[PDB]
Amino acid sequence: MRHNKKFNHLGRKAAHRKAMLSNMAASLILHKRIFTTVAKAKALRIYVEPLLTKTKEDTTHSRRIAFSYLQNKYALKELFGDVAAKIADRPGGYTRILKTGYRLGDNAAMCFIELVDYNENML
Amino acid sequence: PRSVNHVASRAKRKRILKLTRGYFGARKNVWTVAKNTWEKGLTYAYRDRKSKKRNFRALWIQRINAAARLEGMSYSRLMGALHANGIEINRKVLADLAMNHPEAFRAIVAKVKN
Amino acid sequence: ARKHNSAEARKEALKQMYFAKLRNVPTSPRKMRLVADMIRGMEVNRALGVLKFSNKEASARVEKLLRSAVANWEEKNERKAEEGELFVSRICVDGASTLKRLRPAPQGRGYRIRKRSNHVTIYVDTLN
Amino acid sequence: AHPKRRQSKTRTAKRRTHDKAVMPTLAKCPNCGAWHIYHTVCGDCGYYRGKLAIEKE
RNA sequence: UAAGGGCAGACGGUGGAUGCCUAGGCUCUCGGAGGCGAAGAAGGACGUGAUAAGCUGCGAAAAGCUGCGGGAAUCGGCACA
RNA sequence: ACCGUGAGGGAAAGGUGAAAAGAACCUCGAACAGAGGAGUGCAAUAGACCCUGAACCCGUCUGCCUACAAGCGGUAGGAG
RNA sequence: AGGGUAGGGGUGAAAGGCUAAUCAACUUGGAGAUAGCUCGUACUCCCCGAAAUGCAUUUAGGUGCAGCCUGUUGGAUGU
RNA sequence: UACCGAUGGAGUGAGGGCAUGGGUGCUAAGGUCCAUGUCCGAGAGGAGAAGAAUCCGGACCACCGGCUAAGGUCCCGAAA
RNA sequence: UAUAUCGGUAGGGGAGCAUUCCAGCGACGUAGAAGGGAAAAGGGCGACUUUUUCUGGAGUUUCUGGAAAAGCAAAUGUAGGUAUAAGUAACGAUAAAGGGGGCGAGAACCCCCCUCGCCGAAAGACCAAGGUUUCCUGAUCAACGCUAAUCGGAUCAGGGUUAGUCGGGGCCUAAGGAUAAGCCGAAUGGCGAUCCGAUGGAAGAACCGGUUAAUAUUCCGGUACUGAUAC
RNA sequence: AACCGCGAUCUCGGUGAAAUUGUAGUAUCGGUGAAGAUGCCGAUUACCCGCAACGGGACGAAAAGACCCCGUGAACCUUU
RNA sequence: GUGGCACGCGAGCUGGGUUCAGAACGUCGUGAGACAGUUCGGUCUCUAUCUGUUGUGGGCGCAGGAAAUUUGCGAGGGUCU
Ligand SMILES: [K+]
Ligand SMILES: [K+]
Ligand SMILES: [K+]
Ligand SMILES: [K+]
Ligand SMILES: [K+]
Ligand SMILES: [K+]
Ligand SMILES: [K+]
Ligand SMILES: [K+]
Ligand SMILES: [Mg+2]
Ligand SMILES: [Mg+2]
Ligand SMILES: [Mg+2]
Ligand SMILES: [Mg+2]
Ligand SMILES: [Mg+2]
Ligand SMILES: [Mg+2]
Ligand SMILES: [Mg+2]
Ligand SMILES: [Mg+2]
Ligand SMILES: [Mg+2]
Ligand SMILES: [Mg+2]
Ligand SMILES: [Mg+2]
Ligand SMILES: [Mg+2]
Ligand SMILES: [Mg+2]
Ligand SMILES: [Mg+2]
Ligand SMILES: [Mg+2]
Ligand SMILES: [Mg+2]
Ligand SMILES: [Mg+2]
Ligand SMILES: [Mg+2]
Ligand SMILES: [Mg+2]
Ligand SMILES: [Mg+2]
Ligand SMILES: [Mg+2]
Ligand SMILES: [Mg+2]
Ligand SMILES: [Mg+2]
Ligand SMILES: [Mg+2]
Ligand SMILES: [Mg+2]
Ligand SMILES: [Mg+2]
Ligand SMILES: [Mg+2]
Ligand SMILES: [Mg+2]
Ligand SMILES: [Mg+2]
Ligand SMILES: [Mg+2]
Ligand SMILES: [Mg+2]
Ligand SMILES: [Mg+2]
Ligand SMILES: [Mg+2]
Ligand SMILES: [Mg+2]
Ligand SMILES: [Mg+2]
Ligand SMILES: [Mg+2]
Ligand SMILES: [Mg+2]
Ligand SMILES: [Mg+2]
Ligand SMILES: [Mg+2]
Ligand SMILES: [Mg+2]
Ligand SMILES: [Mg+2]
Ligand SMILES: [Mg+2]
Ligand SMILES: [Mg+2]
Ligand SMILES: [Mg+2]
Ligand SMILES: [Mg+2]
Ligand SMILES: [Mg+2]
Ligand SMILES: [Mg+2]
Ligand SMILES: [Mg+2]
Ligand SMILES: [Mg+2]
Ligand SMILES: [Mg+2]
Ligand SMILES: [Mg+2]
Ligand SMILES: [Mg+2]
Ligand SMILES: [Mg+2]
Ligand SMILES: [Mg+2]
Ligand SMILES: [Mg+2]
Ligand SMILES: [Mg+2]
Ligand code: NA
Ligand code: NA
Ligand code: NA
Ligand code: NA
Ligand code: NA
Ligand code: NA
Ligand code: NA
Repeated sequence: MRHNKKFNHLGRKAAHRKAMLSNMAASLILHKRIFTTVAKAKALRIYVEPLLTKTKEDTTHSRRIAFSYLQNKYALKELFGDVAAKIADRPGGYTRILKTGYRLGDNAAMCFIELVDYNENML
Repeated sequence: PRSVNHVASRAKRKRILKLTRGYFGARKNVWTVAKNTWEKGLTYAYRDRKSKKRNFRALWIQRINAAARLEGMSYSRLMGALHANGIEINRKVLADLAMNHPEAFRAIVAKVKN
Repeated sequence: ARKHNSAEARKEALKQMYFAKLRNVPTSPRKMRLVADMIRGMEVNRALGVLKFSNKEASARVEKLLRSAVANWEEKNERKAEEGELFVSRICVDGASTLKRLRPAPQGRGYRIRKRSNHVTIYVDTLN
Repeated sequence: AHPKRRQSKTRTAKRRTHDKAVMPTLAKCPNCGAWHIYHTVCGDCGYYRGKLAIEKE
């Protein structure tokens, strides 16, 4: 049974899962759109929106809290620079997941996840 | 000289396998299975040629019994009366008349109804 | 002259058939047959879409075979096919030659591995 | 552990009754006029629900 | 209503049986001959071609050198040059 | 060839066509991967694993039967 | 690392351990040893048709001779 | 109707059930050892629900003819 | 012509069919032989035999007699081929991966970058044994690689290993081995003090720096040293 | 006994064995029987085809029982 | 409580006992060895085909197509003190 257990383990030990989520979040902040598996993107969304919300408080404390998750200074600088001003005054829902197709090697369901405010065509 | 009867040896099997068409699964075409099935069937056929005579006589007797009961008699009483009167019509003809020529069966019954 | 006459009859007969063949495809005949049964009897454009987006690996080769069959039809009828005009009227998958390999097993035993191939035949025709 | 008998062709085929390839869920996208998988990005034009999602140069 | 299945026919697939074929064996007959080697044998190694040599031939004169006799138009060995 | 330290043990494997005339060129396809043509040839369903091309085994099509039925699967009757 | 001991022979702080995945060795030959034991033995139709007892046997699941079958012949006698 | 002579070829020399007369055993055994018949062995067909030798009966082949045996005649299942 | 008879295991007797080849006599065949598929008919009875048609494309056959490598359903029988279990077990250490670009017809896996993780008296760097071209490059992705592959210790071709000083050998002997003079012994031979034989002893003798896709104390620039040889 | 983590497991894409195998449309009960029946008899129950899970039966699989006896079989060991 | 179910149940477990190669004691035997005996140590293999059982689906049927709510032919559970 897994009644009301609300996060995906993603076939990994806990430390590996946390490291993978951190790497994905840095990649998504640096390049505004990434291509992944659907399950990984759905897990990343829950991981990464609180981190983007934390930029609404422009403080050293919030910067340090965000760095404790990221551990990447380039990603932190970009996030508290351009990404913050872009996602300012948006009440949640900063990301979007769209399904694309299937891989050749293992038939994995593929998608892209992107920051919403960097897709001008979708507004 | 060296003699191997390849063609005759294969032709024997092919002739027998033409006879096992219609069987179920491997029994139609696998040869050891098929040849086994076909011989048991031949023993059955010998037995059933004998049993067919008993089966058809039983069918005739049942039809004669029904027609005699329609006329008012039973089979045993009717056949006793026919034998006493010396009528030699066999059960095959009597059953045929009972099924298809009821007036003729009725006249036969009326002959010995006394 | 006997075989020449028989060959001439067969050559005349082939002019009215529109088909393509794939021979010695190094993959499982059973797995290929799944795809064949999926697309048997289906209109050609829908079949091309189905094969393009199918989740089986064999569909990729079946799609190119189907395109070749449509091209053969077009050449033999001397005109381009229209929309919804052609359909997959026949398709079959046969087994072909097997490569035999040896794989080691515990305690010094060796087991045989079969790498199977298949043939595929596709006939197209009009929905008349 | 071990099969007492080989299975007949009939028994094997009866078990294989439920072995089938799955049809993909295909939508038409009447604008571009070609097939794509429902609830995915139309890979040719790069559109999705009438909006350019992926731009290809 | 056939998801599938059974039987028959037709037509294919696989596989390589059968039939036909073969100088490769087997058993002999007749007539010879019955050894090779320190003038270095049998059996090998390495080489040798216009082009890599797997066989064949040959041995730094290396698919060959000389003479006599025979013969008369192609030849430069075999593995589809 | 392969196997074994060694002495030693020890396989499988023949056939296009009369003649390579062994398929110029076209089509689908990234590709001869493969095929459909054209052409050669008495014949290519003789296309290189190539004479003939059986069985087991594997498919497709057509006809009939089959989802209330229980044992060597045939045999003898018998509608549609 | 090199060397030596070789088949009932070697070697054994002794377990019948080890002696090339083999130990109350391997290869080739005598050799197609022997096996009163087990298994197997392939086209057709026709006629006839047993025995599982006695005697002997280092014999007892083997065999010899009677008994009982069959073919061909000559005699009368069998029930 | 095939009993003896002489000759050619054998196989068998693990038997079993039933009835009868006995030994042994416990007047046990689908036990065991002899004797006299019989059947299975090497024997199909019928009745007994289904049973190697209990009851009837010895199958050249065919028949969609008839009479019977043991045993049966309300239905399954032939016949009151 | 009648009568009688005709169940059968071990087993005895009789009469036949097919197969390969031979002799004699007849025949057939590119206007289609053998073989293979289908169909029909026949036989006191049967083993089997005729005929038609398709495939096939070159040999076959009747009768009489002769001779045998003269007939398969089972031997946990043998070879080859193909099934069933089954699209099942499994894909070989639970050190672990994520993203962005590149190339490509095709990318989870190839190349580059960033991040993450594992070893670190090793899972880093060397010598020897053993292997023997696996090294580097260009083409190739059929087979091999437990998936795919544009990649590879894979296939094909080309290239690549440079010494007076490093290692070995040349020199010496150990165990042991082969022998001389001799000894022993049916034969083949067995022993037996100089020679062979490293795993040991001598070797006559350097380093620094640079350079290749692939070699370097070997090539080059310096700096040195050692052995023989002609004054 | 409860709960937790990863690997295996389950589902999907790719590759793809083995032991075993007379043919099978392979139900239950009690009888019967070479004496312990999926397959015989009489009843009973049961629409056709999968998947996951467990091991009661198929005298389940494997190795021509090593115990026991037998063969005028064999080897090795002991000894007046 | 007493019994049956291969003294129920090892393709379900175990391995204390029992069947095996080592060793020791008592006893017997000239000895090799042996036992109405004792003692310490001593590998428990198999991926479930059919049937069976526990769950869970697909197909068709039920007068043509359906969404709901239901009766109960029957089956199983419950039954202690
Ligand atoms: K040909
Ligand atoms: K020819
Ligand atoms: K064929
Ligand atoms: K039937
Ligand atoms: K005696
Ligand atoms: K007796
Ligand atoms: K011939
Ligand atoms: K066996
Ligand atoms: Mg897991
Ligand atoms: Mg009668
Ligand atoms: Mg493959
Ligand atoms: Mg795919
Ligand atoms: Mg090994
Ligand atoms: Mg399935
Ligand atoms: Mg059908
Ligand atoms: Mg065929
Ligand atoms: Mg010279
Ligand atoms: Mg290719
Ligand atoms: Mg042909
Ligand atoms: Mg051919
Ligand atoms: Mg009912
Ligand atoms: Mg029905
Ligand atoms: Mg001992
Ligand atoms: Mg050993
Ligand atoms: Mg001898
Ligand atoms: Mg022998
Ligand atoms: Mg003897
Ligand atoms: Mg007789
Ligand atoms: Mg005798
Ligand atoms: Mg005796
Ligand atoms: Mg006796
Ligand atoms: Mg008795
Ligand atoms: Mg007997
Ligand atoms: Mg008798
Ligand atoms: Mg009467
Ligand atoms: Mg009645
Ligand atoms: Mg008689
Ligand atoms: Mg007889
Ligand atoms: Mg012809
Ligand atoms: Mg023979
Ligand atoms: Mg045979
Ligand atoms: Mg076996
Ligand atoms: Mg299974
Ligand atoms: Mg494994
Ligand atoms: Mg698995
Ligand atoms: Mg290392
Ligand atoms: Mg390399
Ligand atoms: Mg390259
Ligand atoms: Mg591969
Ligand atoms: Mg290379
Ligand atoms: Mg010396
Ligand atoms: Mg290097
Ligand atoms: Mg499983
Ligand atoms: Mg899978
Ligand atoms: Mg019983
Ligand atoms: Mg029962
Ligand atoms: Mg059974
Ligand atoms: Mg067993
Ligand atoms: Mg035995
Ligand atoms: Mg018990
Ligand atoms: Mg057990
Ligand atoms: Mg058990
Ligand atoms: Mg002991
Ligand atoms: Mg211990
Ligand atoms: Na069907
Ligand atoms: Na071509
Ligand atoms: Na005879
Ligand atoms: Na080294
Ligand atoms: Na070396
Ligand atoms: Na003593
Ligand atoms: Na309705």
